[PDB]
Amino acid sequence: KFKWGKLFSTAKKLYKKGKKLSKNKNFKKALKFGKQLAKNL
Repeated sequence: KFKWGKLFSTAKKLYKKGKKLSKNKNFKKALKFGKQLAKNL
């Protein structure tokens, strides 16, 4: 008797959004950012 669809929808949305927004040009920035950050060592 719980609204599982709420959590499922929310999570699913964030995931789909993140991916779609990731495959975009944002990937470049995200990549460089992480890379450089790890380069510091």
